[PDB]
Amino acid sequence: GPHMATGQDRVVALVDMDCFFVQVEQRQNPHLRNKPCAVVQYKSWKGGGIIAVSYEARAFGVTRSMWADDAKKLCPDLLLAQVRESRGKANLTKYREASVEVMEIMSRFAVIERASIDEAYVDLTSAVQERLQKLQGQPISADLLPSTYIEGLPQGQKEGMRKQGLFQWLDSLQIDNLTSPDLQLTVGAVIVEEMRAAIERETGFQCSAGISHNKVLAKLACGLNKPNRQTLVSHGSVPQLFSQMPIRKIRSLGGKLGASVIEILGIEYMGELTQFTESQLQSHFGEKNGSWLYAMCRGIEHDPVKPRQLPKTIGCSKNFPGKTALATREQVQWWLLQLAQELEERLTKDRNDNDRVATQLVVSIRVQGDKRLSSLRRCCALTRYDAHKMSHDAFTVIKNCNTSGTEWSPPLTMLFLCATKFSAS
DNA sequence: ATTATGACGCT
Ligand SMILES: [Mn+2]
Ligand SMILES: [Mn+2]
Repeated sequence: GPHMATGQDRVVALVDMDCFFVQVEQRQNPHLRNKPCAVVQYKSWKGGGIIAVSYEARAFGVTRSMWADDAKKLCPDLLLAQVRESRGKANLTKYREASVEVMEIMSRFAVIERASIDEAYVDLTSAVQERLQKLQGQPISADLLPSTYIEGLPQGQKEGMRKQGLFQWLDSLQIDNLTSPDLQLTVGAVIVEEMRAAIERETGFQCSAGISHNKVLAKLACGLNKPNRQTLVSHGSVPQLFSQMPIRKIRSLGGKLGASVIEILGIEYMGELTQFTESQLQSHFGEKNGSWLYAMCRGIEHDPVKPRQLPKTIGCSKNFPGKTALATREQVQWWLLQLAQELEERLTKDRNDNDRVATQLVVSIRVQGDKRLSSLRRCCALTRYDAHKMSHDAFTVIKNCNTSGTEWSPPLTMLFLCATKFSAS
């Protein structure tokens, strides 16, 4: 009872830009704003592959990983913006720079963990304590939370429901106890409203956010009310929320492990996990996953918000699917040089912006007909930022997968070059 | 033939 810690020590938010690549292109091209539109890579094969979809387009059924020509069959008015192409490949530079704008704003409020190009986690515990002291017992007004949903409320028109739920939550709030977890989440959400307002002011970009006591719940909350809304998931709301949450919806259970949880244990929803002892879960899924599942199904996760705004690796990848697979020495050399040239550009920019050099070069390839996504992965030294040297070294390091007797066999369906092992410069 | 990345765990 008194000693069963409930993992309410922290306030953690997950901020995620709504259809990020689409918004970047819509800021740049006003003709796309408030339209069904999507961002694509390439244009020859089936119109190109969609990697980002506006909410207007989603309402027609357009999804990521779908061909533009098929999307156009669901949504004939769909507008398309194309990723930049450089040295024969997709170049995501515009979005990395837009991402950095956003990250730098978020960093003004608290320490952030860049979790992907369009989303970051925030540790708000210190910010909330400071702010709670600043109120000096003053109660929290609904006006401070204009886009916040309280998950699980109301109990017992869309905006009408939102406001009822918020009213229930705020009426039930104990503003004098500077140590109540629910008060702390609430103040955290006020700060997140401010962060999202500053992001929109200063970039034009809208985002959603989740506010809870840990990373997994913050992330799950962020998705409950998209777009341009934020959702507070309290400790108390976990039992009902999880009672019908499919296991696959939780971060890291979306794949094979989640499928084996479902199959082995004979269950469907996160909440069912509570009925198993910790040892039972560790037995089925190993000691780490077992402890983690035993606490997660109760709303408790201890993974910290890492103070890391910048990517830990810088990578360059191109698939050569179908009949485009690389089959000669000349071909493999030229594409390794194109990849190495983009990598050199990004690395030099990184060294100047962020005072660090990479020291290790990772070369990965896929060969045709190989089941694996990485047919091979080998590392060598990365000593100077020179594309000719990096491409030569990647060759040097992969060339003994050629089984020919100036040809290349098995032909390569993927090249990948990744700079890693960063050291302060 | 949806692709381009990137974190992290296992061994
Ligand atoms: Mn997003
Ligand atoms: Mn998405």
